[PDB]
Amino acid sequence: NVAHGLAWSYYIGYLRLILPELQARIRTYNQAVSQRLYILLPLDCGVPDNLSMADPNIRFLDKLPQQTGDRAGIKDRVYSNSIYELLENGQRAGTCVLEYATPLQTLFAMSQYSQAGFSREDRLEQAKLFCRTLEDILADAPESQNNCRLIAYQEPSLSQEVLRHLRQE
Amino acid sequence: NVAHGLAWSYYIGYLRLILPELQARIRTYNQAVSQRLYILLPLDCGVPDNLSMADPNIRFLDKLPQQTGDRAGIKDRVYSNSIYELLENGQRAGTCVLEYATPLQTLFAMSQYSQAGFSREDRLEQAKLFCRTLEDILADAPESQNNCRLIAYQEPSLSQEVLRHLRQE
Ligand SMILES: Nc1ncnc2c1ncn2[C@@H]1C[C@@H]2COP(=O)(O)O[C@H]3[C@@H](F)[C@H](n4cnc5c(N)ncnc54)O[C@@H]3COP(=O)(O)O[C@H]2[C@H]1F
Repeated sequence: NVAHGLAWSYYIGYLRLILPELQARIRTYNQAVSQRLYILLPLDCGVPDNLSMADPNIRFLDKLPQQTGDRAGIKDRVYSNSIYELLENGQRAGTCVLEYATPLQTLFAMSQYSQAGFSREDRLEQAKLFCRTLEDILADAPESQNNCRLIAYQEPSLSQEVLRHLRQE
Repeated sequence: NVAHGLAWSYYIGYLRLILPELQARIRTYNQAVSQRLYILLPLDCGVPDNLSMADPNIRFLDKLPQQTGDRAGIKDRVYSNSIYELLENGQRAGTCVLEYATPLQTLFAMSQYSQAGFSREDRLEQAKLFCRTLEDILADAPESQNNCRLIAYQEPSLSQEVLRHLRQE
C-alpha cells in the first residue's frame, strides 16, 4: 500500500500549499482560464512529461505566475503550473490549468526497480488506491473549495475526457 | 511502512533527476562551494522551513542556477537549491549546498491528520526506516557518485554536525 503514503504526500507537499493560492494566481493571469486545477490520473500509470504529445488537441498556452516559498531549507522553492488549450474539431473548446498526478510516475518507476519490491502487475491496484485515497482527502480538505477536479480514466481521446469535466463546470 | 514509499519517491522524483546535473551547476556557480548535496535527516521529523533559524551559524549565501525540465505535463518545472555558509566561532568554516529531506515533513503532517491513520508515536520508527531505505538506494544508485551525503541525527549544534561531515571530505 505504497499509494496511501504517496497520496498523502501529494496532498501535504503540493495541494494544500498551492490550492489556497490558486484562484489569485488565475485571476492575475486573466487580468479566460478556468478556476480549477485539473489533475489527470491515468490508472495505467502512464504519465508522459509532455502533455502535447499525449493528445495533439491538448496545446500548451502559457504558465501561471510562479508561487514561491521557503520549504525545508530551500529558499524560494518554485511551484509552477501550465495552462493548456483544449481543441475540438479545430476549435478552442476550453482553457484550464492541466497536469498529471506526478506520484503515478513513482508507482511506475518502483515497479521497474528490483530493489523497490513492487510487482509490475500491481500498478493498476495501487493507482486505484492512490485515486481513492486522494478523493477521500480532497472531499474533506478545507484547502479544496471548488479548487480542483480529479480526472481518473482507464484507456482500453484524452482531450475529450478533460472537456467532459470542463462542461459540467 | 509509509516511509518506504516516501524514500523511493524522494529518489525517483528528486535525487535521480538533480544529482547527475549537480556537479555542472556547482561548477557554473564557482566560476568555493563543495561538490556534494548535503541532506539533513532529523529523526524527530522536525523540519524547519528556514535553515537560518534552526542554527544561527547556518547562514544562507546564494542559490545555484536553476534546473528546469518538463515533468508530468508541467512545462519547465523548477528544481532549485540553496547554498549555505557554516560558521564556527565567528569564522566561515565551510560552504555547501544544504537542505532538509522534505518527506520527513510528510511523516510529521500525517501523524497530525486523523484521517491518515498514522500514530504520533511512530514518527521516530518511520524516520529511521526512511533513512535506512534511502541509504540502501543511494549506495547502489548510479546517479550518486560522491554526489550527496546523508546527515542523520537524533537531537537529545546542527552546524557542528554538518561541519563534521564536511571535514571528512
Ligand atoms: N523542486 C524540488 N525541490 C525540492 N525537493 C523536491 C523538488 N522536486 C521534488 N522534490 C522532492 C522529491 C519528493 C517527491 O517528488 P514527486 O515525486 O515529484 O512528488 C511531488 C509532486 F507530485 C507534488 N509536488 C510538490 N511540489 C511540486 C511542484 N513544485 N510542482 C509539481 N508538483 C509538485 O507533490 C509531491 C510531494 O512533494 P514533496 O515536496 O512532499 O516531496 C518531494 C520532495 F521531497
